[PDB]
Order: sequence, then structure tokens, then C-alpha cells
Amino acid sequence: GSSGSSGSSALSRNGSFITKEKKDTVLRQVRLDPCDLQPIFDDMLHFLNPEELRVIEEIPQAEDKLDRLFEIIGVKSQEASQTLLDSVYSHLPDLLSGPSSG
Repeated sequence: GSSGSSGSSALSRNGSFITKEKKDTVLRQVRLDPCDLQPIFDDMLHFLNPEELRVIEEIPQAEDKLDRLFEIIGVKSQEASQTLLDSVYSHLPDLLSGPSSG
């Protein structure tokens, strides 16, 4: 690791932009009341690459597919990560009961 967490360091412990923990919180909302997960991929399809889609194409399930989308973007960067975590809420507002302002 690194001795001096404060300035700029990649991966604090088990990730940075996106972790497996957050990936579960997302599916947890769909596992209860499913509906659709296309708009989430249709928007990420651009940020992702043709070769990357192959890794996700292997997954037939929809729920599991979302888990892969986070694994790729989670390592890509923050510019795409913020879009993914936000897209899930921006595309599926029903999942939340009011983003609230403060």
C-alpha cells in the first residue's frame, strides 16, 4: 500500500470509484421490485468499449449484468463512475423515495 493517505492515491483499500459493496446496494433495490435495466446500459454502452461489452455479453441474466457494468466502469475513472452511480438513480427514480437536498 502507501504510507500517507491524504493527497492523491488510487484504491484506498478495496477500490475507489466503485466497490463490490455498492454493487450490491444497487441490485438490492432491483431484487425487491424489478422493472427494467436497459436505460442504465444504453447510457453506459457509450462509455464502455466494444471489447468490454464482450465480457458483459457473456452474462445472460439482467441483474448479474449490472454487476459487471460496475466492475468495468469502477476501474475506468471517476468521470464514468459518477455517471453510473448517478445513472442508476437518474434513470430509476422509483428506487429512491426522494434524493433530498439537505
